[PDB]
Amino acid sequence: SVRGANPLMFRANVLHMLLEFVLDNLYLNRHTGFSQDHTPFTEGANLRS
Amino acid sequence: LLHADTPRLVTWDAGLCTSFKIVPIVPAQVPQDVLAYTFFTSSYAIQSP
Amino acid sequence: DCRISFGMNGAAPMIRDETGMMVPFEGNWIFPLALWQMNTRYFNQQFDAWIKTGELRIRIEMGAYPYMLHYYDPRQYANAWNLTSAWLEEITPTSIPS
Amino acid sequence: TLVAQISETQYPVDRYLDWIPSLRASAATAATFAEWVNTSMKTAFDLSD
Repeated sequence: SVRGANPLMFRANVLHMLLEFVLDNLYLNRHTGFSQDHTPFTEGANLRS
Repeated sequence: LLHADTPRLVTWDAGLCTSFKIVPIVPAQVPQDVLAYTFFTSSYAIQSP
Repeated sequence: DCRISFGMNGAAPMIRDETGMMVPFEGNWIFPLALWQMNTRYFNQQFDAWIKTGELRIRIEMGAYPYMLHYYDPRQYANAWNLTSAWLEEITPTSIPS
Repeated sequence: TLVAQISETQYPVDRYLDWIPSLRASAATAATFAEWVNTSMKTAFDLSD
C-alpha cells in the first residue's frame, strides 16, 4: 500500500530524517547588505536586503 | 588512492536561515455579515508577517 | 500603540489611548505625524465622517512644515473640506504634501 | 560642520536647527548629503577636478 508504512521502522526513519536535517542545515550565513529606513515605522533602523 | 575527490566544506548562504515555515490551512471568512469588510487589513492589502 | 476597535450593535467605535484607556471618537486628541503617516489609509477611512460632521479636533505635532495658502473672498460662501480632504488623502508614508 | 548637525558626533556645534524633524543619519545618508554639498560647492566655485 502506498498509504501504508511499517510501524517497526519508525525509529530508523526518524533517525535518517534527523541526519538529513542536520546534514542539510550546514551552510554559513553570508553578509548581504543594508539600507537605512526612510519611513517612520522603524525608528531609524538598518534594514537588511 | 592516487586522487581522492575533495569535499565541499565552505558553502555560503545568502537568504535568511530557518527551517520552520508557517502555512495557512483553510481560507478565512473575510466577507462576513457580522464585521464590516473595512475592518480587516486584507481589504487594504497590508502585507503581514 | 494606537489600536482601533469597532463597537458592536450601535456602540461607538473607540481607539486606544497611551495609558491603556479606550476613548471614543470625540473630544480633543493629539497625534504625532508618524501615526497618520504609517496608517494613512486606515485612519483616513475611519475619521473622515467624524471630522467633517461630528465633533473631533486633532492636533498633529509636526515641528515644521511647508505651507501654501489660498486667499478666498470673504463676502461670499467658502468651504475648505474639498481642500483639506485632498491633503488628508495625499498624506503618505514617504512624503508630506504642503 | 554641516554633517555634525544631522549625525551624532562629538563636534561642538551650536545646533540651531533642532526644532526641524529629522532622523539619526546613517553612513549612506551622510555620504549622499556630503556628495550633494560637494557638488554644490564645485558648481558654485567653478571646479571640475
